[PDB]
Amino acid sequence: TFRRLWPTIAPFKAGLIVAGVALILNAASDTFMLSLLKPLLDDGFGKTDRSVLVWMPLVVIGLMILRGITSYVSSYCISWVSGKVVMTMRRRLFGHMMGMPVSFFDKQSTGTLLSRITYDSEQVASSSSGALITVVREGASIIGLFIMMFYYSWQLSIILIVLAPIVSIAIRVVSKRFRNISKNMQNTMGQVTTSAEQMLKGHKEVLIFGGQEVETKRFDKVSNRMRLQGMKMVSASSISDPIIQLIASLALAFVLYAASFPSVMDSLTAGTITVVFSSMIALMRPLKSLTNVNAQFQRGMAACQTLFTILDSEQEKDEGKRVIERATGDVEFRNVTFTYPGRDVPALRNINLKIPAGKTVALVGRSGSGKSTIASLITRFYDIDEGEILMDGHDLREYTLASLRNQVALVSQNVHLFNDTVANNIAYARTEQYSREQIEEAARMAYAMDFINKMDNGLDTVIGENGVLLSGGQRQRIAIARALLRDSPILILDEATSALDTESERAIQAALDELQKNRTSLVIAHRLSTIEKADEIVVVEDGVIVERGTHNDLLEHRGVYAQLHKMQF
Amino acid sequence: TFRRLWPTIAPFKAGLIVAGVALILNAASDTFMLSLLKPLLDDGFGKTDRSVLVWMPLVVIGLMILRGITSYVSSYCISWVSGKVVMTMRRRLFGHMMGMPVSFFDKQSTGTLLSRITYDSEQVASSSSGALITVVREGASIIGLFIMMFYYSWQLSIILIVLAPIVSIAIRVVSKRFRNISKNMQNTMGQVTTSAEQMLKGHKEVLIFGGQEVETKRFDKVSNRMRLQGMKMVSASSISDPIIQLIASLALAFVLYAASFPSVMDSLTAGTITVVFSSMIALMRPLKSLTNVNAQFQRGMAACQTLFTILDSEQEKDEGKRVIERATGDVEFRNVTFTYPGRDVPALRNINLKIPAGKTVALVGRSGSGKSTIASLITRFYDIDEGEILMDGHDLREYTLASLRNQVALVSQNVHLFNDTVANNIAYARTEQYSREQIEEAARMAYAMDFINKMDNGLDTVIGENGVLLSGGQRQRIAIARALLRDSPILILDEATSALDTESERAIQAALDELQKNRTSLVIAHRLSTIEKADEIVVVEDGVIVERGTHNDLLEHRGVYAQLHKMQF
Repeated sequence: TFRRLWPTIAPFKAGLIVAGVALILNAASDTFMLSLLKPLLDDGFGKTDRSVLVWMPLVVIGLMILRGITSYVSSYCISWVSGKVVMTMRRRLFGHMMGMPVSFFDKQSTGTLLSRITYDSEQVASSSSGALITVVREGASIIGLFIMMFYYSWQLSIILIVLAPIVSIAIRVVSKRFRNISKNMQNTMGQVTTSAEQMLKGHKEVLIFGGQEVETKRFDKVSNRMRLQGMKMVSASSISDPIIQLIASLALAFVLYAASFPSVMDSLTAGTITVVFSSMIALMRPLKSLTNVNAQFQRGMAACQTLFTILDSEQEKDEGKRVIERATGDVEFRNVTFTYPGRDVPALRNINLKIPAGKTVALVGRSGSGKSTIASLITRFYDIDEGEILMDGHDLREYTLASLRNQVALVSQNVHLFNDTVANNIAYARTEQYSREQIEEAARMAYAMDFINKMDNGLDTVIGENGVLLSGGQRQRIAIARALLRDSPILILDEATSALDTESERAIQAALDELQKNRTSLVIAHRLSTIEKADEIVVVEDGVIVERGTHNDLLEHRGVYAQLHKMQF
Repeated sequence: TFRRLWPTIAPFKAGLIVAGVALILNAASDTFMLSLLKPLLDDGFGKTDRSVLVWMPLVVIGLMILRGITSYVSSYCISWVSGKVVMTMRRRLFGHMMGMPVSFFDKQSTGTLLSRITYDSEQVASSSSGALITVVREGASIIGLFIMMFYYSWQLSIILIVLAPIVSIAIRVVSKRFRNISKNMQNTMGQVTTSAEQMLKGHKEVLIFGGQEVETKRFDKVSNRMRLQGMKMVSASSISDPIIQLIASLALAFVLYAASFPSVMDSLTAGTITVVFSSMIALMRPLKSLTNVNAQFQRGMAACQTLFTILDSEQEKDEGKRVIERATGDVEFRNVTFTYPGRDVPALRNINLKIPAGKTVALVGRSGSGKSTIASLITRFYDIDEGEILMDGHDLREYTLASLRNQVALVSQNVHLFNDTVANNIAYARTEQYSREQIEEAARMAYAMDFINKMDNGLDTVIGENGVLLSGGQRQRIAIARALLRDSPILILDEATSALDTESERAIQAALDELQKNRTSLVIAHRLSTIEKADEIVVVEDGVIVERGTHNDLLEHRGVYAQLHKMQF
């Protein structure tokens, strides 16, 4: 249909001209081999010219080195072009895929994304280069054959060509006329077998009514109506093939007769008949493959219309200019209404919260709807529907995304750990600034240097999966080290519940205390010590704030807090 | 394997001789046709203009008809044999499956009994006769072609059949040597695409940590590693075909070289090289199809062991000689316990019953397990386990089958009506002894003559399936007409279902009443129309009958039957 793919191809066309010059020579080295059938039967055994029988082997090996070399120059130089319009347009998606909104990667697409940069990105050039191999090779074999047919004997070529569609249409009308009769009599047999199906259902009355002789004599007339009709299908179906063969071979009598009696013909001498009759046996194969070209240039371009919807899609909204470097202040909510895309229930309904300068606040609860989403609203993973979150006196939508995202931390158990060294995993996208001394000192400050010591090299060993496959405590404390070294002002402590082994909960808890010793903290938690030591607690139950006060006043008014402490304790 | 099918084929062996004489002549006319290539190319065009060219076209249609009328004689006289060893074998199963017990027919095989007569009995002769028209037609063309090979220049034939297996084994070892490299580099591709898969997981940490340019300068070094390994499969998997073609054409070079010898080139003329070379391309297909003569003979004989177990399973137990003409007496039970075959839980517990002469007994209950079982074992559809049943002073085991089953009369709504006329559906298996006037009078005595008079003929019209498609109300009174006409002394009335229809329930109740002025009648009844007038009432409780009394005593003692009236009402 459309070709917007051709600006990608147009840097690399010097591999396509070589694959269309050294591919025609794969078709003119086959119609130059069939023309050797003329001297072999003419100047060869019939005469006493032995010398034509000695150079003919040397032009048979010599014409399949040329058919074995241009089948390698045209399959490699078309793999360099169909390998660099698969490579270029696969790294164009992955410069736009890491800029698309999280909502697309939420539940809209999970694992079919690899099916757009491994499988649906290969069929755009493994089935659209099958519309240039078939057109050029089997579109120049046919011209060579139609030249070799007309140079040798123009008189017989017209006779043979004219008889070609008549045989096909006669065969087609005969086949239709017999499959109609076959379908009719198959329907008749299907009508007959119903009574034989029914005869086995009366077994509960055949025995008690005393008659098996009636039901074994009345089956002698159903089976005899299933043989005299059952033998007629092969009597009316095996007659069609002799008719087809006789119709086909009546024309081969006319081809021989036309080359017999007129003296306008018989310019043929025993090699000019083998080279024209056996050429077009090898012309039927470059006639069934050329007609299936547009069945392949509609799959190799239907898969390009799929990849043009992943691309040119709406990216992150960057309608902001305000830049914040060090967010020292308060974060508050105002009239914030938000629900998840693709869902109906509202999660956020006019929520008013305030985070003071450096004091921690705990959003505890067992609701499972309201605690996890507010980290997304803060980090602007999901944009707010209606309302405003005032971050240091300004809305987040006024702020640029890169400046806003740098002021936050996401310490959690479920971190994904990259395939790089310690100097790169704790210093992601800051390695050109951060020296290794402050990196290793922050690693000691995270109380996880002991696990780095028990390693292959230590501070420059690979970490991520396909490598060492570390445990969750090392992942949590390396996330602690990352957020400690980056020194973010605002911290969303997830504090995920897991196994707390002796002298493993101690190191994790000490690292947590050292991290939250300073700085503002909105902590989601199920930990009793962080519940009691929090300055102000906030409980959200199904999007409803039951109270906003201290833990002692939340002990005085029960509500849901003590009922939560039933399972906390 | 063990062909016991042969005695059903041996009287029809005269069709397998015509189909083995008129099938050889379909393979000696594909050999007598290629031998025309020698007078056409040598004695035809090369010598003169009109020598052999006017005599050949009257042969190429002469051979065609001698092949179109031996593809109809050998395809009809084998289907007279493969359609008469199916018919003899199909109606031998239906002289054995109509005398074999109900233990086959209760859910062991329900719809698969049709696919042992219709489809499975066809594959014993549609796939065992396809292993004879292959071993004879394409086992006589090969012997035919190997005469043309050796009458026409045997030296070239010897040096060509020497050369063929070397080419075959060289092609095989080359294909293996390249498929090893292909699968190894496919695994090498799999590792790289796993490493490419492991990148899109950390989107939630790509955005927040500020690193997007790292993931666009790391995917560049993954895509090049995924392109230089994607070029190499096309580079290394496209060397196999030129090597195969060059190895193949070196043999043709050797043949054309050895044709230059003065010993070989003595009997090779303008002809005699086309017929030898082009008959081998017509010899690969009969050599190929021959190998599958034992992959089809053991498909059409392995389906002759499926239906031979139907022919070998156990039939009726007829170990008995006692007979009775008309059972005028009692039927009594002796603590008989019986469970259905294929089950462990006893469907019927210990039951003790007494049936008087000319009185009604009722097996009333809503349990649905035990009342119909007693009717089955009484008519001896299933043989009993624990004890004996004395019918007229003798056990049922002592009695023969047709003596006992001619004394019962099953009456229900689920009667199956044969597709033969009503004239004989009221006198089934006894239409000769009874004349038409008795059938007419018994039709009026069953109060069903009025609906017969509404029909197209009356006495001799089609009444079963696929005709007028009768209702269950007509089926009830035609069953009463049947059970009144045969005049059985024991009436197992099942009472059908309670569907009162004005002036249909009246006729049904009148026929049901008039049937039972006389004769011993064990009835099963979920309806109250017979219980209040019953002489003796027994009531089954789950699986055991514990209350065997009168109506007034069963009104005095509640038990179960009183509550059965309570939620019956």
